[PDB]
Amino acid sequence: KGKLPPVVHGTTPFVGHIIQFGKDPLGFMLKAKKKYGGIFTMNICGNRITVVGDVHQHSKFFTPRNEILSPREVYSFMVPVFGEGVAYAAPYPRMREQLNFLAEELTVAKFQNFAPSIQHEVRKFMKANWNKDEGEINILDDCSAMIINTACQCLFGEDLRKRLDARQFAQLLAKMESCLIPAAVFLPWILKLPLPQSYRCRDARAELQDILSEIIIAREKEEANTSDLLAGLLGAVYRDGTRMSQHEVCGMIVAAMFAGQHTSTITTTWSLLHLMDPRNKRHLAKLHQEIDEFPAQLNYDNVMEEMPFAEQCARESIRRDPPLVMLMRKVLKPVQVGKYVVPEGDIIACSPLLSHQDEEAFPNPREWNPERNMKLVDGAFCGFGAGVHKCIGEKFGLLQVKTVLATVLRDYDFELLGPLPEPNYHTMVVGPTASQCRVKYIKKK
Amino acid sequence: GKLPPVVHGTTPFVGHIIQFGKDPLGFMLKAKKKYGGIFTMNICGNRITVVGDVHQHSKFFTPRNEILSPREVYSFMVPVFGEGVAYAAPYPRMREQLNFLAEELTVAKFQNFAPSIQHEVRKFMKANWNKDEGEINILDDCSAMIINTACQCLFGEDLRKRLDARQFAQLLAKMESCLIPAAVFLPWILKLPLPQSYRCRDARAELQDILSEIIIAREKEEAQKDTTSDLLAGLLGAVYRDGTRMSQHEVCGMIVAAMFAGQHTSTITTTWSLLHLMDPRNKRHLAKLHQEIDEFPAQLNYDNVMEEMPFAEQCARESIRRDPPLVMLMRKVLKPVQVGKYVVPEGDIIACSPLLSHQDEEAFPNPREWNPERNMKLVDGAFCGFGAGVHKCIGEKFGLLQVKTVLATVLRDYDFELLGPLPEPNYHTMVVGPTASQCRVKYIKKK
Amino acid sequence: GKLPPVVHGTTPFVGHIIQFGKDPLGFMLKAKKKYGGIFTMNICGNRITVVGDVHQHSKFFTPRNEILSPREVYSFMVPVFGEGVAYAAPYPRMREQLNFLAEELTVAKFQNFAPSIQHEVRKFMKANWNKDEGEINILDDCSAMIINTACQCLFGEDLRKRLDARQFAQLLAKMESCLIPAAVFLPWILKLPLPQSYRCRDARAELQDILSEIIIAREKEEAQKDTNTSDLLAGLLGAVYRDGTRMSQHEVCGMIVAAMFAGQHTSTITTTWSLLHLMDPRNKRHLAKLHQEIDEFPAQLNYDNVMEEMPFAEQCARESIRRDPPLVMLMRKVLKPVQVGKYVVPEGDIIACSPLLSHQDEEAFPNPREWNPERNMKLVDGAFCGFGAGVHKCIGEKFGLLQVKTVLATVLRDYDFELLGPLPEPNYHTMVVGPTASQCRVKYIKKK
Amino acid sequence: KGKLPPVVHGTTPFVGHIIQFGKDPLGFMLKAKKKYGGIFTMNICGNRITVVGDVHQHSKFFTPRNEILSPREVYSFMVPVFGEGVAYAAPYPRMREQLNFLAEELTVAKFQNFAPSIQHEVRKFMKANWNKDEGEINILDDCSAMIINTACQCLFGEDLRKRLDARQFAQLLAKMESCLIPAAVFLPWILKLPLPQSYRCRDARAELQDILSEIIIAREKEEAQKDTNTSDLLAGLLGAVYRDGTRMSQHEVCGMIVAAMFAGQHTSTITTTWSLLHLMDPRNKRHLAKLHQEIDEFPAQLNYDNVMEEMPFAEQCARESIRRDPPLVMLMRKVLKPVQVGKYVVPEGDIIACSPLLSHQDEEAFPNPREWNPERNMKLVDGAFCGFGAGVHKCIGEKFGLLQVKTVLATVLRDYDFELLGPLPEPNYHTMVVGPTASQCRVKYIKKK
Ligand code: HEM
Ligand code: HEM
Ligand code: HEM
Ligand code: HEM
Ligand SMILES: CCCCCCCCOCCOCCOCCOCCOCCO
Ligand SMILES: OC(Cn1cncn1)(Cn1cncn1)c1ccc(F)cc1F
Ligand SMILES: OC(Cn1cncn1)(Cn1cncn1)c1ccc(F)cc1F
Repeated sequence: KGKLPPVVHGTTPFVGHIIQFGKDPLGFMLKAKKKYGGIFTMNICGNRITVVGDVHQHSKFFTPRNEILSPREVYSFMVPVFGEGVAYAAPYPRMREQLNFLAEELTVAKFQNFAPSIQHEVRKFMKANWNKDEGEINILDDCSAMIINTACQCLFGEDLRKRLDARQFAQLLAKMESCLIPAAVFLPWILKLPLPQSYRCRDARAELQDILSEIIIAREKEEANTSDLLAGLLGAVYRDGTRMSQHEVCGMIVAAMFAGQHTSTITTTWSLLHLMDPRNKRHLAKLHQEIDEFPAQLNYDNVMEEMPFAEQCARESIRRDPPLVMLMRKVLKPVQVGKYVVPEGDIIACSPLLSHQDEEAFPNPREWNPERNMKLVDGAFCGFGAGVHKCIGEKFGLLQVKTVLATVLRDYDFELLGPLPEPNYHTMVVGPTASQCRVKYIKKK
Repeated sequence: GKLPPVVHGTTPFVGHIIQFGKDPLGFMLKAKKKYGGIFTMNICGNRITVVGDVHQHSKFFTPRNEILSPREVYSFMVPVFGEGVAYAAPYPRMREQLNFLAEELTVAKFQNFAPSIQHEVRKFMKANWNKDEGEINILDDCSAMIINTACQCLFGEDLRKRLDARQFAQLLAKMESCLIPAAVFLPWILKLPLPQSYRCRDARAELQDILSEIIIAREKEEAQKDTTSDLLAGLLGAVYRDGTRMSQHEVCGMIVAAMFAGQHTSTITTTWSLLHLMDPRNKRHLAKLHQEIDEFPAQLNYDNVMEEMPFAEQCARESIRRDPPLVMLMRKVLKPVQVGKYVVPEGDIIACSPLLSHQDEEAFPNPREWNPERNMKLVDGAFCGFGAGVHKCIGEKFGLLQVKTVLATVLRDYDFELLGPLPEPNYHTMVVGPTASQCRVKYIKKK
Repeated sequence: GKLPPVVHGTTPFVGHIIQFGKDPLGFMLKAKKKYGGIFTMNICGNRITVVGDVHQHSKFFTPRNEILSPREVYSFMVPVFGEGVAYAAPYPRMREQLNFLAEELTVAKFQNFAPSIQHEVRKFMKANWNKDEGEINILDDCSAMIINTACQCLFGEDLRKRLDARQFAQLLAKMESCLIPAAVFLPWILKLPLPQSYRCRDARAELQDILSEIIIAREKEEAQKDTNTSDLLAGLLGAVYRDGTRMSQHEVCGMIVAAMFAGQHTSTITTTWSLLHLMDPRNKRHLAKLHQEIDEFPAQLNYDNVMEEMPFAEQCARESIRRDPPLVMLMRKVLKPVQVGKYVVPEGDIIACSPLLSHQDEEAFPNPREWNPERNMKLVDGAFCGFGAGVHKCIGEKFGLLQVKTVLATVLRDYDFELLGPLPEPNYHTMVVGPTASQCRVKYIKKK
Repeated sequence: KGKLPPVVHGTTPFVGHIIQFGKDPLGFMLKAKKKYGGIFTMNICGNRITVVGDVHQHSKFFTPRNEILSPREVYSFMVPVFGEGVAYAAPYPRMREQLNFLAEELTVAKFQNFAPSIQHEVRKFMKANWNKDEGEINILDDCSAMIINTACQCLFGEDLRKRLDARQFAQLLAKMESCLIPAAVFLPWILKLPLPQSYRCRDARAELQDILSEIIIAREKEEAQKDTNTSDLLAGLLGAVYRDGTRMSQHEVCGMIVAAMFAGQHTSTITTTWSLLHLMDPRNKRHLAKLHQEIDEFPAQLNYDNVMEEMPFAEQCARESIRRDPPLVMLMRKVLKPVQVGKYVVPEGDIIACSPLLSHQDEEAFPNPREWNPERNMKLVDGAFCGFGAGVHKCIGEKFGLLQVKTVLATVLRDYDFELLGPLPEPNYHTMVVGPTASQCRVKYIKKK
C-alpha cells in the first residue's frame, strides 16, 4: 500500500530541475501537470519537492497539523528578518501563540479610523506627485510608496512616526530585505557563508529594535490612548504568564510590515493595470459606479460591506497572478494525497500560481475577469492560503487595496503605454514586471 | 625590494574582514601607527596593500594602467554601467568612453547651469520649507535638491517629461540596490542567485527603453534642424578613434555612471558642509561665509560661483577632506610597484584611502576638526578627495558648482540648528556620508 | 535540558577543522579527557556533537530516522549510489532498498562462496608469490584478492565476462575519485565545476550500460529457463517494493555499486591489518594459536569450517577492527532533540559516534593500542561498534567476515610473513581508514 | 587605428556565455565562427576572450613575444602542481631556461634505448592483462596504464623506479591532479576556497619531493665509486645551469619532472587511444590494412631508426587523430599589448585564444573535418594545423610523444586485433586534456591466432 508521485523526467544528474523550473516556473509546472497529472515530484538540487497540482486535493495540504506538515524549516531562510526564535523559528506552540498575537492586532475591531488614515496618505501623495493635468509614472513604485505610507499611518502611533516616519522605515526594511535569499530553501548552506548582506541586515534590524526600545522606555516615563500595533504586542501574554521580549516584539512588527507591504502593493498595482487595460472598459465602468455613490471621506462600513465589486477585482487579480507562487511544508509524517503517498522528509507544496490555472476551476485562466466565480471548485482558490496558516491579514490587506483603489480612481484615470505587464517570477513576492509598469495618469480637471 | 609588513592577527580563511568590518578607519589608524603608512591587510585570501604614507600618494595615482588597473576591482558595478562599459569595457574602450564624459563636463558646458540650479533650489525650499521654522532631515532634502539640479542641468526638456528627477532617482535606487562592493573580495557572491541582481538589470533596462524612446523621436523631430544640446545629445555625437559611434547601450551606461557618480558625492558634500555650518563651534566660519555671499544678487552667474566664491569652496573642500565620501580607492597590481622602501608584488590589490590619509596628523593636524582655513598643501599631495593622476575625478568642477551654488542659495534665505551632537559618518554604505537618522535639523528664515 | 560543552579554541569561520584535520584522534582524545565523553566540535559553522561516552552508544544507534537521520549527512555519495537511491531516496524507499541488499547477503546465500574465495586466493598466490620468498605490498595484494573473491561470489559468469574483477576495480576507483566527504560540512563543493564530479558521472554510466546490456541479454536467453545460479544482480532484479513495482535498472545498479564499494575497502583493510599484526614479533603466540585452529582443516574448506569452527580467526579480524576501525566517524542529522547522558543535543545539530574514539576508551578496552585477540569486547556492553549498531547496523558483516576469515585461512596455510620495519600506523586521510600503504612492504615465505 | 572583433550575442547577466559554452564548446564556437567570422569574442563571467578562429591568422597568436602575449596568468591554475615560481609561475627568463632545461632532456639524441624499453612495458602489460583468446577491456584505461609505465621506464633510472614504481607514481599524479580545476582560469577566486583537494595536492607533491630528495642525497654518496651511469631525466635537471651560474632547486626540479610526466601522460594516451579506436572502426578498413603493411616488415625488437624514419603512415595516423580531436582544445594568452589580427585589433587586458579544436574543423583547410582520414593534406593551408601549438611555446615533447604513440601502436597491433562494442566514442569536452568519453571506450580485444 502507498504509491509514490511521478518524478518529472529530464532531471539533471545533480542540479535537478532548478534551471528548467527557474526559467519558466508557470510553464514548467503547467506542462508537467499535463504529462503526469496534478500530483508530481520535482528534484531541486537533490531536494524532493512534491507539488499538489490537483485542485481537488488542496485540503490535504492546508489541513494536516504541524506535527505532520511543518513550515519551520522551509521558511527558515527568513530568520534574518524576523530574528532568531521568532515566528516560524520558535517552537510550534510558541510560534502558534506569537502569530495569534499579530492576528488579533489586525482584526476588524482594530480598524478604527483606518479608512480615513489611508485616504489621508493616498491623497497627500497624489497631490504631491501627480499634480499635473497628465503625467507619466511607474504605478508599481508609486503604489509601493503609497502602501507603506498608509500601512505605517495605521499601525504606528504618532510618537513612533515622528522619530521614525514611513520613508525612513522603508529604508530599514530594504536593508533587512536585502538578506532574504529564497534559494536558501534548497541551499540552506548559503545562509552560512560570509555575506555582507546579512551584516547590513543585523544592523538595520538592530537599529529598529533600538528605536522601539527608546520609544517603549519613553512611553514608560510619560506613562505616569490610541494604542498602536506596538503597544498591542507589548501587552499580549503567553499561556505561561510571561511577556514578549523586545526582540520578539520587534520581529513580529517587521513581519507585519513586510508581509503586508509587497502583497498589498502588488494586488493594487495589478488591478490598476487591468482596470486601465482597454479590454476591461466594462469592469472599469462598473467599478466607478460602485464608488461614484460614495462621498469624499469614506468610512469603515463603506469599504467593508459596501464595496463588493471592488473586492472582486482585488480578489481576481490575486487569482490570476498570485503574489505567493509556492506554499511549502516539510513532510514530517507520510500523507495520503490522491492516488499517491507523499513520504516523510519530502518537501510538499501547493502552488497558488499553478492551481489558479486549472481550466476546470478557472477556464480561460489568462483572462482577468472579476465576474467569474471563485468557489466554482471548493478549496481551489488559495490566494490567502487556507487551514492552519491562513492569511491572518486578508481583512486588513483588502481594506488597503480597496481604499486606495477608491481614492485613486475617484480622482484619476489611467492609460497603458504598452502591452499588459507580464508577471516577474524572479522576486520573493511575485508581481508585474516593474520595467513594464510605466503608465500615464489623467487628472480630473 | 621587500614586501610591506602584513598586519598580524589573521584568521584561517576570513582574514581581517571581521576586524576591518567592525571599524575600518580605526583598524587602519591602529595599523599605520604600528606598521607605518605602508602595510598589508588580508581580506579573504586577498592581499590588499594600503598606501598610508601620505608622501607616497603619487606612487598610486601616477602609474599607467599597465602597472595599476581599476578594471577588475570595479567590475562589481557592471550591473550599473552595463556590459562592456566604463570599467566593464576593453581598456582603450574605457578611456575613450570616459573622455567622452569628461568632455561633456568641462566648464565650457556650464552656460545656464547657475540659473537652473537656483531655480530648483528655490522651488524646493518654497515647497518644502514654507513655515516660519520646522524640523526636517537635511540629508534627505539635499539629496532631493541635488538630483533635481542635476536633471535640470544635464537633461533636456523632452527627456524630463518622460522621466522627471523624482522618477530618475527612482531608477537609481533599483540599480544601486544590486551594488555589492564586497564582491571585490568575494567574487562568487555575484555568481549567487540574488534578488538584487535581478532588480538592477530591470531598472537599467527601464532607463534603456526611455532613452531610445526619447532618441528616435529626436531623429524624427530632428528633421527641421533649425534651432540646447543636453548630455544625451552630447554623447550621441561622440565618435571613437575607429570611426564608430557609441551604442544606445553605451550611451545609457555612461549617463547612469554620471548621475550615480554625482548624486551621492554631491549631496553628501552639500549636507556635511551645512551640518558644520550650523554647529556652534563654527560660528566664525558661518559669519565669514555669509559675508562672501551677502554681496551677491538674487540671480548668481557662473563667474560669481566659480571665481568669487573662494571660501565657499574651501568649506566644501574641507568637508570632503574631513569625511571623504569615497573611502577606498583600489587598483590591481599588474606589475610590481616600488612604494617607499617596499615593493608591491603583482596580483596584489593596492589601495589608497582618502579616509586614512585625511587623518594624517602631519598633513592634517586636528584632523577631526572642520577648519576651512587649514592648509591643504601643508603636505603636497596629501588631500585626495578627488583621487589623482590618471583617474582623477572628471566631475570635480561640475560637482563643486552645485555644492557651492546650493549653499549660497540656501544660506541666503535660511539658518539652521542641530538637534543633537553632530552626526558621525556611516561607513556601512558604498558612498560614505553622515548617519541619516542623525540628520534631522530645524530650519529658520529671518526675512 | 542542557547542551554539551563546546570544545574551546575555535577560529572564526574555519572552526576546529584545521586542528581536527591535523590529528582527529588526538583531538578527540584531548577533548574527551577535558570535557568528558559527550562534547561538541565546530566544523565550518556546523555543530557536531560526538558521543564519546561509550556507555551512551545506544542513544545514537537506537533512535528512529524521524529523530536521527543519515540521509543528508550521506548525500555526498549520491554521485556513486545515483539519484534517489540508497540514502538519496525517500526513507521508506531507502529502507526497502537496503533490505533488498540485506537479503542478498544473508548466510543462506553462501552456497559455494567458501570454495570460490579459496580458488581466487590460490590463483593469485600461485601467480604473484611463486618465488621461494619475495618482497610485496600486502595491502595492495589483499585488495586484489578481495575484489577477485567478491566478484567471483556475487557476479554470475556472464557478468564477469564483460567486466572482470580488474575491470570492476577500475570503475570503483574512477567512481570513488569524486567522493569528497568534506562535502558534508562544505556542501557548495558539490556545486563547483570539478573534474571529479564528471568522472564519477561517467564511470557509473559505464557500469550502468553493462548491467543493462547484461539484463536484456539474460531476458532473451531466458527463453530456455535452464537452471541458473542466481547472482546478486539476479536477486535484486527479483525484488519488489510494498507497492508492487520493481527496482529500476538505475536503483539496481546503485545497490550493486553500494555493496561492492562498501565491502571492498572494509574487507581488505580488515584483512591486511590482521596479517600485519599476525606477523608482528610481539604477537608470536597469537599467530601460533591461529595456526592450531586452521591446521586441522583440509585443502577444501566448507561453509561450516569457516563459520562455526574458526572462532579465533574471527576474533583476530574483530580485534583488528576494534583497534583500527575502517569507518572512523558515523554521523546523523538531528531532527528532534535527543537526551544523551545528562546532556541534550538540539535539532539541526549533527550527532556522531566515532568507533575510532570509542575503541580507545581505557575502561572498555584497557591497553587499547595493543592488538589483543584475547580481549573481552563486551567488557562494557555496547562499547564496540565496529559494524555499527541499531537501525543502520552493517548488513555485510557476515559476508565480510566470511572473506577475511576464509582468506586468512588460505594465505597462512601456505605462507609466512615478516615485517620490513615498524608496524604500519593508520593513515587517517582517506574516506575509509587503513594502514599506511607505503609502510606496507612485507616479506613472504613459502611453507614446506 | 583599429577595430574590435564582434562580441557574440545572448550574454547571461553575470555568467556570460559560460553555460552555453560549457554545454557544447565545439558547436558554440562553430556557430559563432559562422555568424560572425573567424575572429570573435566570448564573454566568460565578465572575461573577454577573443578566439583566432581564422585559420589564416594563427601566426598572430603563436608568434608574438611574451611581453605582448603572456601565458603566466592564464596558466596559473597549474601552480599547485608545478609549484610557486616554477615554469609559467616563474619570471620569463627564469621560465624560459627551465623549459629549455626540459627541452634538451627530451631531444632525439636521448632515445637510443627508449624504443626497446617502450616495447617491453607494452608487452608485459598485454601478456599480464590480455592473456586470453579474446576479452573485453576499456582501451582508454589500458593505454593510460601502458603510457604511464613506458614514460617512467624511459625517463627514470632504475634506482628511482626501485624507490618509486609507475604504479606508486601514477598514484601521486592522481593526488596532485585532483586540484587541477581548469575553470579556475575564468574563476580564479575558486583556487582560494577551502578545498580539501588542495591539501591532498600539497601532500602529494611534498611526498614526491622527499622521495626525489632521498634519491639525490643517495646519488651523491653512491657517487664516490661513480659506477657507469646512464643519466635519467632527474640526473639531467641536476646539471642544468642558469645563465647566472646557479643551479635549479629541488623544488624547481620536482616541478619540471612533474610537468613533463603530466604533459607526456594524457596527450600520448589520448592520441594512442583515438588511433586505436579509428583503426578498429569498420569504415577505416583500408587504413588498418595500409598500417599492417608498414609494420609487418619490422622484427619483434623495433629500433629507434625504424620507428623514427621508417614508420611514416603510422605517424600520419597519430597526426590525423590529433587533428580531428585535439587533446589541447583551447590555447590561451593574456594580451598585455594590443595585437593586430586580420583587420581587427585585440586590446590589452583581453584574453586571446587559438582553438585547435575549432581551427581543425575549418572546412577549407580540412574538408570533411569530422572524417578521420590519415591520407589528407595537413598543409592544405600552411599553419592551419596547431595540435602541437607553434612559435614561442610549441610542444617540446612532440618527438618523444609520437615515439611512444607509434611504438605503442606498432607493438599492440602486431599481436592484437580490436572490435568496437558500440559506436565510435564522442569527445568528452569536460576534462582538462580532451579525450574520448571513457565510458564509451569498452572494446573487444582479440589475440592474434
Ligand atoms: C491581500 C494580500 C495578502 C495576500 C495575497 C496574502 C497571502 C498569504 C498566503 C497565501 C498565506 C499562506 C502562506 C502559506 O500557506 O505558507 C499567508 C499567510 C500569512 N499572512 Fe498573508 N497575505 C496578504 C496580506 C497579509 C497582511 C496584510 C498581513 C499582515 C499585515 C499578512 C500576514 C500573514 C501572516 C502572519 C501569515 C501566516 C499565518 C500563519 O502562519 O498561521 N498577510 N498570506
Ligand atoms: C563633488 C563630489 C565628488 C567627489 C568627492 C568625487 C571624487 C572622485 C574620486 C576620488 C575619483 C577617483 C576615484 C578612483 O580613483 O577610483 C573620481 C572619479 C570619477 N568621478 Fe567623481 N567626484 C565627485 C563628483 C563627481 C561628479 C559630479 C561626476 C559626474 C560625472 C563624477 C564622475 C566621476 C567619474 C566618471 C570618475 C572616473 C574617472 C576615471 O575613471 O578616471 N564625480 N571622483
Ligand atoms: C567487514 C568489514 C566491515 C566493517 C568494519 C563495516 C562497518 C560498517 C558500519 C560501522 C556501518 C554503520 C555505519 C553507520 O551507522 O553510519 C555499516 C553499514 C553498512 N555496511 Fe558495512 N562494514 C563492513 C563490511 C561490509 C560488507 C561486506 C558489506 C556488503 C557489501 C557492507 C555493507 C554495508 C551497508 C549496505 C551498510 C548500510 C546499512 C544501513 O544504512 O542500514 N559492509 N558498515
Ligand atoms: C601528441 C601528444 C602531444 C600533444 C598533442 C601536445 C600538444 C601541445 C601543445 C598544443 C602545446 C602548446 C601549449 C600552449 O600553447 O600553451 C604543448 C606544449 C608543451 N608540451 Fe606538449 N604535446 C604532446 C606531447 C608532449 C610530450 C611527450 C611532452 C614531454 C613532456 C610535452 C611537453 C610539453 C611542454 C613542456 C610544453 C610547453 C613548451 C613551452 O611552453 O615552450 N608534450 N604541447
Ligand atoms: C540556482 C541555479 C542553479 C545553481 C545553484 C547554485 C549556484 C551556485 O553558484 C556557485 C556558488 O559558489 C559557491 C562558492 O561559495 C564559496 C564559499 O566561501 C565561503 C568562505 O570561503 C572562505 C572562508 O571559508
Ligand atoms: O507568507 C509570507 C512569507 N512568504 C514569502 N514567501 C513565501 N511565503 C509573506 N506573505 C504572507 N502574508 C503576506 N505576505 C509571510 C508569512 C508570515 C509573516 F509574518 C510574514 C510573511 F512575509
Ligand atoms: O600544454 C600543457 C598544459 N595544458 C593543460 N591545459 C592547457 N594546456 C599540457 N600539454 C602540453 N603538452 C603536453 N600536454 C602543458 C604545458 C607545459 C607544461 F610544462 C605541462 C603541460 F601539461
